[PDB]
Parts: sequence; structure tokens; C-alpha cells
Amino acid sequence: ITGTSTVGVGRGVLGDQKNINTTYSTYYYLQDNTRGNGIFTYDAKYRTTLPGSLWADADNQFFASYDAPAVDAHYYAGVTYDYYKNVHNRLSYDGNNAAIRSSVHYSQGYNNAFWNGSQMVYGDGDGQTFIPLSGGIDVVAHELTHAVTDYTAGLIYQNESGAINEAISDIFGTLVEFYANKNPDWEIGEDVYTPGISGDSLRSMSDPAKYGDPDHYSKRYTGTQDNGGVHINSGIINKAAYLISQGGTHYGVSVVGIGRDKLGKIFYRALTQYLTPTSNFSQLRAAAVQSATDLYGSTSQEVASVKQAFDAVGVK
Ligand SMILES: CC(C)C[C@H](NC(=O)CNP(=O)(O)CNC(=O)OCc1ccccc1)C(=O)O
Ligand SMILES: [Ca+2]
Ligand SMILES: [Ca+2]
Ligand SMILES: [Ca+2]
Ligand SMILES: [Ca+2]
Ligand SMILES: [Xe]
Ligand SMILES: [Xe]
Ligand SMILES: [Zn+2]
Repeated sequence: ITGTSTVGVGRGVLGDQKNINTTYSTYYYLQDNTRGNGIFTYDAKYRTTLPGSLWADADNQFFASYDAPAVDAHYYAGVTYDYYKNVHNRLSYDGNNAAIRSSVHYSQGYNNAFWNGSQMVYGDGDGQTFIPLSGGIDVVAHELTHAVTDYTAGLIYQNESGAINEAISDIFGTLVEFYANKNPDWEIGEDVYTPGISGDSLRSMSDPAKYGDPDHYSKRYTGTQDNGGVHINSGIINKAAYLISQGGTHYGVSVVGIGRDKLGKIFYRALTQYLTPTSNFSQLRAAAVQSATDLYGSTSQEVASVKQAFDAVGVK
């Protein structure tokens, strides 16, 4: 909408207060004009018609329970935009400052979030498996990273290319969580998953097997559920990424860690310069090796560590 840029205040899903960029024109809208061509947050009103209505508020104060998922979707989209701009010199998901749109309160009791090809969509959860999913910065960044992938490598959402697609979203969701530096970890979704159970998460990158996902290519899922295991076999790549960053010895193979920032550089370059819609895990290894070679040199520790990490998870 046309209006003037303002700054509202509210509380997110976890009860934390934060400032949000809004736009005033009769109402205060969840429209942040400070980033690219805008970040826009919509109310789906418990329905499944998208996007719903641009979120309007009479007073620029967002402290109602119903407001909390919108506050967090809007704020964490901003943090994710900032990560990609400041760390990778990428302007929004298309590289040309495309407007970022999100809808919250999608459906009833909806235990998921997704990128629908055009926008982010967040359920509120059923209150037992999940609380509103925009409360997780890693979840928001995971979703927005799907848009980045779709505009770049284009990894088809099935089988190995789809597991790479998933792992890229988990990797960058985690890197955004570290960038914001509030309770960061290598787990996925811990802030919104299972409010009655402490210490769990949807997936673990450091130990995928903790939540039943493979940590070695010999344990890959080969069936048809979950689009050929895209959220299952992602564990193999998530583990490789974790090892590249943090190091470790896994199935007897030792990996010298190089840190999160270099992990992010290598995988961002692989995603945007080398991967294609049909890339498989072996091709991802090659893309990551080449990316590290471009950035750090063929004799570098960084290249050696990428090779060790893929060796450790059985990907040649
Ligand atoms: C219990 C769940 C939260 C676990 C998992 N989801 C995630 O980890 C995050 N959402 P996501 O990975 O973005 C879904 N996304 C998904 O399933 O893609 C299908 C699609 C294709 C094209 C258009 C619209 C939707 C799942 O779906 O099994
Ligand atoms: Ca209000
Ligand atoms: Ca965390
Ligand atoms: Ca996390
Ligand atoms: Ca939990
Ligand atoms: Xe982005
Ligand atoms: Xe997620
Ligand atoms: Zn995903």
C-alpha cells in the first residue's frame, strides 16, 4: 500500500518484545519498506485462500495473542533478508529485491509451513505438535531459502535433488539463526516443536539419527514417502555441512572444521553457480569441492575438509 514508513512494537510467539517496520495509511500495516521492494505479512484468518488480507492494525502495537505469529513472520523475514544481503550480497530471494510475502494463521491446527512458489505460509500448529511455526527463526529462514533455491539451482523436490533442496534450507536456516545470535544451535525447529517436551527438535544436523534420519549414504531412504525422503535423506547432507563447519570424526573419518562463515560461502556458491535442478549427492560433492577451490584454492584446508566431510557420510 502507499503510505509512510513507521515502527511498531509487539510480542512474538515466544513472548519476546521486538520492533517491527510498518506502513501507515489509515491503519498500520505489516509492510516493511526498509528492505528491498518490501516485506509484506498477511492474515489467512484460519482459511486456506492465499494470501489473505495485508495485516492491518489500528494502533501500531502488536501485543495480542493473535498478533504473535504475524510479528515473528514479519520480523524474521527481515532478519533473513539482512543475512542474505549482508553476508552474500544477495538482494531478496530473486537477487533483484522481490517483495517478500508471508501469510500466517493458515488453516486450522496446521502443523507445517511452506513456500507455495510465490510466498511463505505458516500454520499455527495444533498446540501439541507445534506452536505457530513462524516463532522459529530457523523455520522462517528455511522457508525463505526455498525461494532462493527455486530462483537459483532449481533443485527438483524429489529424491536426491529434493534432499539437497531440503538440506540447503536447513543449512541456511541454521546460519540465519546463528546470524541473529539468539540461542543458536544445529537443530531445526526446536523453538516451536512440541511445547510439552523440552530438548527435542524436528531434525538435528549434528546428529540426524537422533530423530531417525540417516547420517550416511548407506542408510539412505529409497522408498516413495515424503517425495522420496526429502526430509529424511537431507540428514546425510546436513551432517556433511555440520562436519565441514564444526569438524569431527564420523564413522572413523576425521574432518577438520573450517567454521560457519566458510561453510556458508561454499554452499552459497555451490547453490548459485554449480547446482542444477537434477543434481544428485555426488554432484553436490563436486559442486562444493569446486566452490571451495574457487574461494580458497585447490590446495587449501577448506577443499580438504569438504572432501573429508563427504567421505565421512559416504558420498563420493
Ligand atoms: C512436520 C513438518 C513440519 C516436517 C516437514 N516440513 C519442514 O521441515 C518444513 N516445511 P517445508 O520443508 O517447506 C514443507 N514443504 C513441502 O512439503 O513442499 C510441498 C510443496 C511444493 C510446492 C508448492 C507447495 C508445497 C515436512 O513437511 O515433512
Ligand atoms: Ca494493535
Ligand atoms: Ca535455537
Ligand atoms: Ca535451530
Ligand atoms: Ca519441544
Ligand atoms: Xe532472501
Ligand atoms: Xe523447518
Ligand atoms: Zn523445506
